[PDB]
Amino acid sequence: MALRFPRFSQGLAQDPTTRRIWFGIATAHDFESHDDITEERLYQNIFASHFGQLAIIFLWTSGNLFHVAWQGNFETWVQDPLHVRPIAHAIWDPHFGQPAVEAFTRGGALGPVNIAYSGVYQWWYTIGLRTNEDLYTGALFLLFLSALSLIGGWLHLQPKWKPRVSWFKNAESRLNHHLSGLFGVSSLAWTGHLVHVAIPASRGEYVRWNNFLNVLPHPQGLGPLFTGQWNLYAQNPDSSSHLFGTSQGSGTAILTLLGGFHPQTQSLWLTDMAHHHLAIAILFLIAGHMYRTNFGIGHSIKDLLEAHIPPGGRLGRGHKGLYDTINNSIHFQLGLALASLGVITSLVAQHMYSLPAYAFIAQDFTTQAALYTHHQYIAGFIMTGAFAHGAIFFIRDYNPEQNEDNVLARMLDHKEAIISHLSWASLFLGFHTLGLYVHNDVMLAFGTPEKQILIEPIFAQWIQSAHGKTSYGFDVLLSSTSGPAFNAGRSIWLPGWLNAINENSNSLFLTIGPGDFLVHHAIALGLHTTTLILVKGALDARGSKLMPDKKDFGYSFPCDGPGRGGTCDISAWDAFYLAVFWMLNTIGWVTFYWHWKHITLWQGNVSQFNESSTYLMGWLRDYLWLNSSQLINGYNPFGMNSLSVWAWMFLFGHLVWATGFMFLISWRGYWQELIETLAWAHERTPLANLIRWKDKPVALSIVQARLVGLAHFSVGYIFTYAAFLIASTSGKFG
Amino acid sequence: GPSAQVVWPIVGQEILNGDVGGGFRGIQITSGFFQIWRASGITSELQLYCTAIGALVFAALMLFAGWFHYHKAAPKLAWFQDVESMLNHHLAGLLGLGSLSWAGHQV
Amino acid sequence: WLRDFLWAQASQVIQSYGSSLSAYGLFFLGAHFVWAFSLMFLFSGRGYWQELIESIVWAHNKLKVAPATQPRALSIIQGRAVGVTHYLLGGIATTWAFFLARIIAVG
Amino acid sequence: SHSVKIYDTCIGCTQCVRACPTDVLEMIPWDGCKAKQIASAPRTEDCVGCKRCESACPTDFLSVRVYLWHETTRSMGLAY
Amino acid sequence: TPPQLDPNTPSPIFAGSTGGLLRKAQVEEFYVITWNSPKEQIFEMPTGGAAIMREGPNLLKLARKEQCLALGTRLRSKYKITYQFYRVFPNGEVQYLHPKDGVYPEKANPGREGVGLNMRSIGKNVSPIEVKFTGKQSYDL
Amino acid sequence: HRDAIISHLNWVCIFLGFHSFGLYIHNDTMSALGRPQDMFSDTAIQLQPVFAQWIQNTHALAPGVTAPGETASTSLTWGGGELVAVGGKVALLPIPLGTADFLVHHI
Amino acid sequence: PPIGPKRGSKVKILRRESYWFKNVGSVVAVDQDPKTRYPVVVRFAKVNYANISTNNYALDEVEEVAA
Amino acid sequence: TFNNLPSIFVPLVGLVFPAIAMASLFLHIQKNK
Ligand code: CLA
Ligand code: CLA
Ligand code: CLA
Ligand code: CLA
Ligand SMILES: CC1=C(/C=C/C(C)=C/C=C/C(C)=C/C=C/C=C(C)/C=C/C=C(C)/C=C/C2=C(C)CCCC2(C)C)C(C)(C)CCC1
Ligand SMILES: CC1=C(/C=C/C(C)=C/C=C/C(C)=C/C=C/C=C(C)/C=C/C=C(C)/C=C/C2=C(C)CCCC2(C)C)C(C)(C)CCC1
Ligand SMILES: CC1=C(C/C=C(\C)CCC[C@H](C)CCC[C@H](C)CCCC(C)C)C(=O)c2ccccc2C1=O
Ligand SMILES: CC1=C(C/C=C(\C)CCC[C@H](C)CCC[C@H](C)CCCC(C)C)C(=O)c2ccccc2C1=O
Ligand code: SF4
Ligand code: SF4
Repeated sequence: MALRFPRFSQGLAQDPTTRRIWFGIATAHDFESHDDITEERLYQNIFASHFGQLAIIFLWTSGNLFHVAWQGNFETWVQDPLHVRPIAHAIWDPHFGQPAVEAFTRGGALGPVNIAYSGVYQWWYTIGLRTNEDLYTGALFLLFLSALSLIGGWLHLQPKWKPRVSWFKNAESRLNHHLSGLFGVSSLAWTGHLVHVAIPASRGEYVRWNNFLNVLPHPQGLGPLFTGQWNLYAQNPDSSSHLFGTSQGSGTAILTLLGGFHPQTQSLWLTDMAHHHLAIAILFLIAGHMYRTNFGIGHSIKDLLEAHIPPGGRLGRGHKGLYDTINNSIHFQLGLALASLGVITSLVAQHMYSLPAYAFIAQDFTTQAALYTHHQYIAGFIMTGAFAHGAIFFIRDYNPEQNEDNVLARMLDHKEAIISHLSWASLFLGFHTLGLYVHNDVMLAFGTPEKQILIEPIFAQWIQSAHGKTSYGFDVLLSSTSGPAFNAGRSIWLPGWLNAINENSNSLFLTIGPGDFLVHHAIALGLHTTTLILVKGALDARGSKLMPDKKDFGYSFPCDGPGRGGTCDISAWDAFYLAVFWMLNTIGWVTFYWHWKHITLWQGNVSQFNESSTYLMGWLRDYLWLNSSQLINGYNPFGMNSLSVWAWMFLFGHLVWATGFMFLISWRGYWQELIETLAWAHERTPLANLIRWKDKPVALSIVQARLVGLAHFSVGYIFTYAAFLIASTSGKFG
Repeated sequence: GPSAQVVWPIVGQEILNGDVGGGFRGIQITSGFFQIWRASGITSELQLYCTAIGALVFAALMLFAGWFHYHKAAPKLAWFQDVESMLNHHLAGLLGLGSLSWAGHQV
Repeated sequence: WLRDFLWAQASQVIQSYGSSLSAYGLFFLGAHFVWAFSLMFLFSGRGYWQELIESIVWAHNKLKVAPATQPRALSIIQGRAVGVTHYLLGGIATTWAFFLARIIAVG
Repeated sequence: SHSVKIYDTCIGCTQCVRACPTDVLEMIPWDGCKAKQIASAPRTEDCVGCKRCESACPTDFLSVRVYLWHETTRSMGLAY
Repeated sequence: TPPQLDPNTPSPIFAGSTGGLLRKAQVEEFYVITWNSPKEQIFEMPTGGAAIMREGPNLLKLARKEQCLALGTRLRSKYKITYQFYRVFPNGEVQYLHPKDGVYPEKANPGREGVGLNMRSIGKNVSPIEVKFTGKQSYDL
Repeated sequence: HRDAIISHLNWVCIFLGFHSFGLYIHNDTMSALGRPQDMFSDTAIQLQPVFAQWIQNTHALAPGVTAPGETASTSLTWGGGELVAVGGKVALLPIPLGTADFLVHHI
Repeated sequence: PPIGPKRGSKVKILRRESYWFKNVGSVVAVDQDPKTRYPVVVRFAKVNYANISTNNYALDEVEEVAA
Repeated sequence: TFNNLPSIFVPLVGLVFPAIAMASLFLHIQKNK
């Protein structure tokens, strides 16, 4: 195809400069823009790449399992879990000094080790997996699955098995199989695990592969299921005294719907999760048999979209022609996919802390913070990518003549209204949230905290009171005993749910206040503003009044010159790039709120947050300055402690967060005219005229340098906050 | 504490008037002007008041001088381009006699 | 520097919000803001803001409140100027609040 | 290297050529405007991409139009 | 028109600068500009500094085309002399570059052809979906 | 020769950034790895400002031999048994110059 | 017969790629040559981003407003 | 010799494999068919 390293692009291969290297790294996975590309070859490369990603996922999980099996104290952790530290992996750093080996020796280890703040200990212990040989077996099996995915990705690149373009565009059979099998049979099989293994493992006996065909998950065994007497699977719910991992207080039920938490572990019941995965398995197996594949029954998604045109034309032509703008467009598919994935990742984060599924994962506090922060930053990034790929769809894959007047072209018909009302909502939220925060800053400054504007969140307290939280006296559907909701569920799950939510110590529907109102509106500002930037870049991806031919310039291009006033950062890529800043800000707000509310809950002084979260010097003093003491003292002149690595990573994240400012503030032109002097000096320095570059050393490109600054910025954001949130939450542990 | 600013008691900002000392509630300044005034031997608010009126007089004088030297009688380029005189005067007269008269004040 | 200087000496500016130095507390955070407010200008470019402004101009044309002084995003050089201006202001005012609160509350 | 394509909305004002610092553009005879000339672009291989041609094009959006493309040593403004 | 056939004419009086031909002349093309100055005078050359061009023919070898044409526009606008520059590859084959018809490119000389010219308004270009999976772009139909 | 100017200045900037801030980073790494014997400090690898210390030694002894008209040194930042306290406050004892002062002066 | 609008007729623009899209303008002059592709010179009250208040438009890229 | 295995692999992945990959990918970067 080409000659030099970007073999996929003969435009960068025919680039004498160093831009070749960078852009060939960056555009390597943009198969749509490569030379000699076809839709068939694009789809096949995507399929093989998905196989490679699955292989790397299984390899990374096998690595986790191996390093907990080899270097972990997991066999000791399953004895006294809430008073023994997890161990992620060992450490062999030949730069370590002897004090750092004395300090990083934790968890009763033969040497220095790292504390698993990821929760794999709790999750593996909850699903069975007691001894280290079980984790070894799991790592072997996931190595096997990695090799299997690599085999599949190589096999589906050969001509005898290269699938056709019309096979990846079978958008009915794929939904049918993925709902029925990938979502339903997989949830059914996880119920099979939770019933044959994890529930017996929680109740003592260790049902493993050698003895699972001759033990009964329920003492009757498939009589209740086939005879329909399913209540027999909810007979002995191991009520209120069960010790996880031992048969004391255990039971026989496997699918009892109890609601609420275990008393000991403060996690959900494995019977609850078994029944859950069973229920959604039935629902997904039912929902699978919907789309017509080969058998003369089912729906055609075309004639569902084509048929959903409202009379009166309030939408216009409706979804007439939208099957073709998604089936033939992989960027629409990717945008919708990442939208759903970001929504459910945020949901994972928001439910795993308040409804923790793993044993003794609510008791280790650093794990919950790391997990919530992880999944929320992942969700914000995935959401930013959903929108970026919607913009890339509007540029690369959108055909206006195919979808005239439909529900998607009507976006661009009135994109100014969407953008301007998002620009109203975000502007309102910021003006008023910041005005109230600054009012409270000044009131606390002037020594009159009684003059604060502490707007109670009545509308969330009312929802909490609609769930059984008897902390506000609203007497709503589940806080009121005389109601239809507290009658049709008072016999099934509301006992456990009420006794869990009313507990002030867990994370289930925390008692909120005016600081929670104010920070929720900061969160709304962040979501609305990131949405504004992204939607504005997506709808102005095809063009605007300042650059109506933007679609001809692609997604990522630097600018349109200084003319017409100035067109810096006009691309949809640039909108994405600014929205990553606003996204990281938004998730920093949501996670600062989470971590301070939770560290104040875990410490005990919820009053600290309730009186200090309403003014920003409370966030700077009582959260950032206060909780960062044990962090920045990770290495002092007279010694160090186990938080030395988190202090170093804190400062490292500061350093790269600041280095991104070099690429964001300082732009090109200064650097090309610097490297011209450097090239002069190298070509005129004796004993270095001998050495000459092969790639002409140009400065970084513009859009590239926005990316590089954003990468340094985000790496520093993430590393800084990870260090602070783990060090502060591990320096004291509640 | 050196204090030469008092705030008005309107929206609770009166707490910025701190116990700086001396039966006075105000903002502790940091310009070191009190130290200059002790180096000048002021020792009275009447003297500060009259030199404030004098500095207002000089502000009006400089404003009138700018008006005069633009709008009424302005130099031309032969006046600025000569710099031997500008340096001679700014050395002997501005900085020379300025330091001389300050030494006279001090002495 | 992060611990024994920035974290340690910036206790008097945050255990302010009380007696006189509350303004220095306030001017801490606001300065912390404006610096960051500058980062809206240095990182970004005129094109995005002109397109946002043209959407808002559509929203204004739809209410007969279109201005005659056509709203244009700041010049590129003016975006950089506003950025470096707010950056210097916020950083320097942060340092000023920090310095003055610390040293008036300890010496 | 780059791709400086122009469009028929050109009025023959000769300002893009008079702004071009690399002689990419040149006015040719034409019959589509009052000035009876239009701005061709033969030396696109000499285009740096500075877009002075379209910062001087007095049309509703643009007539001369620079599409940035494969960057060579002439298009990367390199004296070395 | 026939090109002007670059001779070995003299050069300006210049004391040397760090703005010359480093390696883009050794292995790649470098450029050369010739102008007839009626009198000897000083001029700011584009490689930094100030040279004194001689009377009659002058010749200055520069590293890229932008230096040559910047100097040429400054000559034609300030000293009103007629410049014309070339491009000399390191094996030879001096290429006549600037006017290409004898008359400057702002004048509509006949003979030069329409290349890089779309007979459509700028917003009638098809979308990228039309030219997807094709080597052509949205501005080459 | 402006390119020689900017090239050598870029070089000495890189050299200075390294052999000051990289000294700080080495100190951070060593103190975080539990190797304070390998830091750049007075209790470690010493980078003492010999030249500034020598100037302090001279100017502490200057008024006795080189400037006999002065009964005491021009300043007390040099050295000696001089600590001009006016109350419960120091007012400029002799400022010492250690490894950290070398590091930050090179910063 | 003079083609197009008149030298003072008010007109609006149907050109998608223009700054003054769906915005009215005043026809300065119409080139009567049937070889110029964009004869209708329009004058607008408000400048575009290039600080320009006029452009030549086509006959079908224009619509004689009824006001 | 299982507490010695980190000492084998941490250099072999962290010093040796990076040298291998950097050299090989630098050759792949500068190749010309
Ligand atoms: C029933 C049969 C079946 C099954 C099982 C699959 C399975 C799969 N297909 Mg599909 N496929 C099928 C039929 C089927 N296919 C048919 C008939 C066609 C032709 C029309 C295709 C065409 C097709 C294409 C074109 C592609 C796939 C891909 C994939 C993979 C999806 C990637 C992945 O891991 O998602 C995993 C996601 C889930 C299991 C969903 C989980 C989401 C929940 C809601 C999250 C929350 C719960 C969470 C799991 C709990 C975590 C806790 C803890 C365990 C961590 C997966 C292996 C893609 C791939 O990767 O290729 C290799 C791909 O590119 N398939
Ligand atoms: C602290 C820093 C900061 C602040 C305050 C803002 C503020 C804003 N950004 Mg963001 N932004 C930032 C950093 C910041 N940004 C960074 C670092 C980047 C990356 C480049 C971006 C990227 C970005 C994009 C890409 C977008 C925004 C948008 C917005 C606006 C969102 C609406 C809103 O909340 O308005 C409410 C108003 C405020 C929060 C302004 C605060 C100032 C007060 C309220 C005004 C009065 C002060 C005072 C009385 C004036 C007197 C001073 C002087 C005259 C003497 C708003 C102006 C969006 C936008 O403008 O559309 C609406 C948008 O699309 N910003
Ligand atoms: C902390 C943030 C940060 C950092 C590290 C840098 C770093 C640098 N800047 Mg930048 N800059 C920044 C922010 C930053 N800048 C911002 C925010 C702006 C806004 C306007 C600028 C604007 C700017 C301009 C305008 C200029 C610089 C210049 C420089 C360089 C001078 C110092 C040097 O090279 O010495 C050595 C390098 C350093 C001191 C950087 C830190 C590296 C440390 C010491 C350790 C290295 C470890 C080692 C290599 C191991 C690496 C790991 C291994 C796995 C490979 C250097 C590349 C100048 C330049 O490039 O010319 C000399 C210059 O002219 N910068
Ligand atoms: C000079 C500073 C320095 C350096 C060089 C190291 C070096 C190391 N440390 Mg660290 N450490 C330091 C300071 C330092 N330490 C300090 C001050 C502390 C605080 C006390 C720690 C705390 C610490 C802990 C707690 C741990 C380490 C570990 C390690 C080892 C990582 C294993 C490895 O190479 O995996 C391979 C390395 C990586 C995967 C990371 C590189 C990621 C790259 C940049 C991104 C990918 C880029 C791209 C895809 C590939 C391009 C390259 C390609 C050509 C191959 C390594 C020897 C770990 C260890 O020994 O476990 C085995 C560990 O657990 N260190
Ligand atoms: C740009 C674009 C794109 C992308 C976009 C995006 C990214 C979006 C996102 C979006 C999202 C991200 C969304 C979300 C949403 C959500 C919702 C809409 C919700 C709803 C809810 C409801 C309805 C609820 C209900 C309930 C409750 C309340 C609770 C309980 C239960 C119940 C059920 C009752 C695409 C590709 C598409 C295309 C192109 C353009
Ligand atoms: C503070 C101030 C003020 C005031 C000030 C003052 C008051 C000043 C004064 C000043 C003065 C009051 C001055 C004086 C001067 C003088 C002089 C400078 C002199 C000189 C002399 C000489 C030089 C001499 C010479 C001689 C001799 C030696 C002897 C005899 C002879 C003869 C004469 C020749 C005011 C209000 C403005 C305001 C601002 C601030
Ligand atoms: C510092 C800086 C430079 C100088 C950047 C140079 C030319 C490139 C970086 C120098 C070397 C190559 C450091 C490489 C550092 C990493 C080790 C590379 C990681 C890449 C691997 C993962 C492949 C620019 O060229 C620039 C251009 C446009 C806007 C802003 C800037 C800008 O801020
Ligand atoms: C935020 C931002 C803008 C938008 C900033 C606006 C357009 C300038 C702020 C203008 C103020 C808000 C106008 C209102 C003041 C008027 C005098 C009206 C007074 C009447 C009442 C409001 C009191 C840019 O144009 C820009 C350009 C280039 C790089 C970065 C940026 C950038 O970051
Ligand atoms: S493109 Fe610009 S310079 Fe060329 S003829 Fe048209 S208006 Fe004149
Ligand atoms: S971008 Fe610059 S070099 Fe290219 S045609 Fe336009 S004016 Fe000429």
